[PDB]
Amino acid sequence: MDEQQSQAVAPVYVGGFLARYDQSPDEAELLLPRDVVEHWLHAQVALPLNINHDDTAVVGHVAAMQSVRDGLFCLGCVTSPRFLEIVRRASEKSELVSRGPVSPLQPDKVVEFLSGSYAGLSLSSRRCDTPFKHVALCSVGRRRGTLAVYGRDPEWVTQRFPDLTAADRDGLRAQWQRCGGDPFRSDSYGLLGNSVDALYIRERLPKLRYDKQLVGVTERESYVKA
Amino acid sequence: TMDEQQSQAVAPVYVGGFLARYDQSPDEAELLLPRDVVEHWLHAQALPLNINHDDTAVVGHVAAMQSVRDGLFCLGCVTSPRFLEIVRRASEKSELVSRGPVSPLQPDKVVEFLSGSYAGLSLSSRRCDTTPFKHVALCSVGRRRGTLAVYGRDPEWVTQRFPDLTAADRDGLRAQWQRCSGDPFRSDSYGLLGNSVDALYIRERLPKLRYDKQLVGVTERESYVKA
Amino acid sequence: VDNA
Amino acid sequence: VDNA
Ligand SMILES: [Cl-]
Ligand SMILES: [Cl-]
Repeated sequence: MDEQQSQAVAPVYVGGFLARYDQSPDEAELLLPRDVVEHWLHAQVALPLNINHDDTAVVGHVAAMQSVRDGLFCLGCVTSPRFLEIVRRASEKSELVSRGPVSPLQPDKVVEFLSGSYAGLSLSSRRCDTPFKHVALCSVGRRRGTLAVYGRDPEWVTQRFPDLTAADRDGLRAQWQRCGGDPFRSDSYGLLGNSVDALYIRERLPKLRYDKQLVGVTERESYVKA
Repeated sequence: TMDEQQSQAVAPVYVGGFLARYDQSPDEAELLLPRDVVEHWLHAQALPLNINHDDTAVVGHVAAMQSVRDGLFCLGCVTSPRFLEIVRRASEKSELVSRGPVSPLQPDKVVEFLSGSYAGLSLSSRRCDTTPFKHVALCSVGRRRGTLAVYGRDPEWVTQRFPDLTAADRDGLRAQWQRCSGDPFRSDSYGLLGNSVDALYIRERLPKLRYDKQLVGVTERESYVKA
Repeated sequence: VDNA
Repeated sequence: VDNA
């Protein structure tokens, strides 16, 4: 069925915190307080969404950014057909993906592959020694609490985070509704190459679980594999 | 010459390591594989070499198997041109590979990519509840400890990475890989990419790899191992 | 068969 | 620039 294949390659939304205000980074260069964030937000057209900071691996854009009680939260959208097609194909060959999602979620290979491979978000911003450059999907972010949550519906993804308020969501909904050619310039070999790098990030899983617990996506049902 | 360097990169790659360590008690009974059994099976029963047990991902063959003081040791050879070409291409896009190898080793992108992605060996054999040994698989980490995979361009060099092996041990292996059809690989980059996310969720992957490294003493040697 |  |  080319019908199912078209559904799999449809856009995919991603949301999560780019930074958590109550978390002390293990590196000074990572400090990003609320005041700065809010100032920068007021100043600085949509930011590109890429794979692990590789500008030749842009897969979409950031649809909304919002500073909330607990940190800087963002919602992006993976729209690159080339990237989605590659993911579709790979998902067909993942045993993890084959086992499917939990409780009552319907399987979604593409979404699941993305959840597993790029479980984290990593912001690219000006050093503190257009402030926001881009957001990257990665195996794990350097800032804690940056768990990436994938889903087909923006509302649904935002609803995965218990910290967010209805007001919070309205601010986000306003943005991704306003904002609402393939920019990807890499390929499967590129992603494959990037994969071995992810395999050597120390304490990847422990950090992911920690992020899951911190942002409460643990107390919700989602496609997260960590 | 690019075509020259590219041909050198896609040349065969040898892999060696223990399929099982006799002094290690498996965390699962189904993994028990004592010396007596191994030696008996060896006397009875080339085995294909594949990626994580996927028979559509055969990349070479096992050139030698030998039971030694510490366990069952094997030496294989990645010969699939299709697989090697894919690896070559991916290696060009790995930051880990870009950082290169240690001390005085010359960089070898293909070998390094293989060392990082498939740092372990996993035997496929008949249950213990003729041909007892089915195949050997290159994987992110093996279920049996001490199954660290060591890649290199020369079979002698690879066997020389394991301090436990004796000259006699090597002669027995050398005899085999010296005595020993078309590209058998039937997968592609998308397949390997799909397999990669699975590897990301094996718990305690690195800790196990380091443990294997220490057990087999490849730590006290210099190699392309990334763990 | 058992795969490791 | 700092990348996380
Ligand atoms: Cl990544
Ligand atoms: Cl594997």
